[PDB]
Amino acid sequence: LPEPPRFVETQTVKQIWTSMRFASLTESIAVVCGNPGVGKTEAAREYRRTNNNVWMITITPSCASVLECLTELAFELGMNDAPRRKGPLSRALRRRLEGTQGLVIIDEADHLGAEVLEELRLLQESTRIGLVLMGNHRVYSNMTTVEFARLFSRIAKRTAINKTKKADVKAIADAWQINGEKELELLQQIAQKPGALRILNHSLRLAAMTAHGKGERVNEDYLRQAFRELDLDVD
Amino acid sequence: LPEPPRFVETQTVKQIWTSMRFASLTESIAVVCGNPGVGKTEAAREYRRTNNNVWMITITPSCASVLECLTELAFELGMNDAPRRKGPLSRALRRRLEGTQGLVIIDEADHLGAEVLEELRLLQESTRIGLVLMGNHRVYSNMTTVEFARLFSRIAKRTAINKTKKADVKAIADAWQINGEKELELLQQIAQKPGALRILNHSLRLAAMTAHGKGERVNEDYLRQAFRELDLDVD
Ligand SMILES: Nc1ncnc2c1ncn2[C@@H]1O[C@H](COP(=O)(O)OP(=O)(O)O)[C@@H](O)[C@H]1O
Ligand SMILES: Nc1ncnc2c1ncn2[C@@H]1O[C@H](COP(=O)(O)OP(=O)(O)O)[C@@H](O)[C@H]1O
Repeated sequence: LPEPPRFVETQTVKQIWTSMRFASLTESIAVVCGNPGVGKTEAAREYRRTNNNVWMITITPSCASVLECLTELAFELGMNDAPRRKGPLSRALRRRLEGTQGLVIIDEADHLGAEVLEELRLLQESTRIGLVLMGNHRVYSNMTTVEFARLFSRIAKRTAINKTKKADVKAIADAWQINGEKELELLQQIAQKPGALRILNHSLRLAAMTAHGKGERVNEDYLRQAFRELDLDVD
Repeated sequence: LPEPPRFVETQTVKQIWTSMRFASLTESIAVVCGNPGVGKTEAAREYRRTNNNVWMITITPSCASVLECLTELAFELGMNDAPRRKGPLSRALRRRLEGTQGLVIIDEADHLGAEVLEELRLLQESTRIGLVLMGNHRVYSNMTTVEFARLFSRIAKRTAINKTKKADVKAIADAWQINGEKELELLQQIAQKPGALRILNHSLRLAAMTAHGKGERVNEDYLRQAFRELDLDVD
């Protein structure tokens, strides 16, 4: 019956915003390597939503080249007049973004070739801007160890988040107006299982839509009815 | 009138034989980087002349590839039936030289590409043998720094010889039967100028052929007559 919150600031969100603003204002490269289902994509989306001079793209294996990634960057910077070449595209990206004190955000940096990430680091080094990587722990694990070693000298900042926190899901429950202590422990048990923010928000929206359709309050019984579903331990 | 010595053991020769036998019996890679005119080529030739299970090739820019270098190696190992391919040539070189406890000697390793020296180090690592490099100081200076870094872990031994020694030219003068103290100082002055063994042996053979043609002994005057030639300080 109250509003379902689309987002809440957490301890992990306040950490990743600190590292984000650090990589931007420092104008240096930071890696966010950690297991997904923790919210780094939506946190970076929230940062780009709240703050200007911030740019965030995604990288697919269908867009794993240098040219496709720079085309994504040209679409993100607001330039539909991107040349199909690699050279003058790169120099136009260098022209547009110089002096902006901007921030480039890279999601799924584990799908990168060495030439692609090398062109991105030489780009940001020739632009005096900040670069932020996302993905699993393989993003850092592809570097330990000699081809990204100068990049390992440029990579100074990383905040690695494997699993969530107690105050993390506590602030989430505060956003969703949850005060049951057994409910708190059950949400922590949800946070124990992987895909934590995903499975958590699934269970929360199931319980919320159930409590609105039945006209009631989300209780621990609606949490068991939601979390008992989704077939997580089914092989 | 006595015999002109083709070779003498020196302190530098005893050092480079120690490093040579070390790289061979250790079955690991050693670098000899230093300015030429010091005798490393003739010392390695002397080592191969005195000792069995020892192989020494040269590398030209006309033979700077992997295939040409392995063809040189196949000629050096006594196999005229070398295939023109790169694969079965390399495996035949691996077959012939395994269990031999041999020594490969490389002259002018400064002309090497990374693929060539990488194939040589993977060869010797797949053969359990010793590899010895020669050349100027650029041989080590091409590594400081990430592509030969694992090779920098395999390169443990190096003896760098820039200039000669006092006992060096003293033993040379003892081979050439020289007992003048001013003659000793003048030979040291020859050793000060670069191309030391080359210019030294040039001056020695000029003085020796002069003393045989005039029927006399090599004196300090024949040393001035030889060393005053060769036009070293002429631009
Ligand atoms: N503050 C928040 N409150 C609730 N859910 C969040 C919050 N931030 C992120 N999420 C959740 O994170 C999920 C996506 O992030 P995630 O899959 O962890 O990204 P990545 O796959 O890059 O690690 C979304 O389903 C979203 O519900
Ligand atoms: N023991 C020795 N006595 C006299 N001369 C020597 C001796 N060893 C080497 N040399 C001289 O070294 C010269 C060639 O070696 P060098 O040019 O220094 O090889 P590199 O060019 O590989 O450094 C020859 O001219 C030879 O006269």
